[PDB]
This record gives sequence, C-alpha cells and structure tokens, in this order.
Amino acid sequence: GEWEEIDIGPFTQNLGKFAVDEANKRGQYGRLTFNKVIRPCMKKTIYENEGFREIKGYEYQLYVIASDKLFRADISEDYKTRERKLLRFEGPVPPP
Repeated sequence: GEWEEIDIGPFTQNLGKFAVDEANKRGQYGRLTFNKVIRPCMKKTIYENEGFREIKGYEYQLYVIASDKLFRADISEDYKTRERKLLRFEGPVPPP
C-alpha cells in the first residue's frame, strides 16, 4: 500500500495551516481558525507511470482541527515545486 502514516510535527501542522488557509478561500465553512493537526496524517507518493517512475508529488490526508471542529483535508504537493493544492476539506468528520 502506498499510504503511510507520517509525523504530526511542525511540517505537518503547517500542512494543516495550509489546508485551513485554503479552506478559508473556498469558504465552505466560512472563516476557520487553524488549531492543530492530529494523528493520523497519511501520505502517499505519486509516481510517474512510465520511464524512471519519478516521484511526481505527494498526497496527504490530514485531520485538522479548525474553529474547534475536526476536518479532513486532502492536499497534493508537487515533488519538484512544492506547490500545494487543497484537494478536499470536509467535515466535521468523526474522530479518526
């Protein structure tokens, strides 16, 4: 399986902040205030399909508490540029 649990240290918390910033732009929940990312944070690596199967990027699934509510965010991150995209941000979700 290509998903693996990663740490919820500062880089992951900053991913959650990105997710909340992007969720605020989408506005589905109105303005939210990032609180923290909780376990589990899952990452999967996306590879090119052919050639050297270079890593194309990553996808993360995060559980982020924002405005005291728990959301699940899916975030892509390009390997070469570090460009992140919020793919999904939903909740309030059950605690994982």
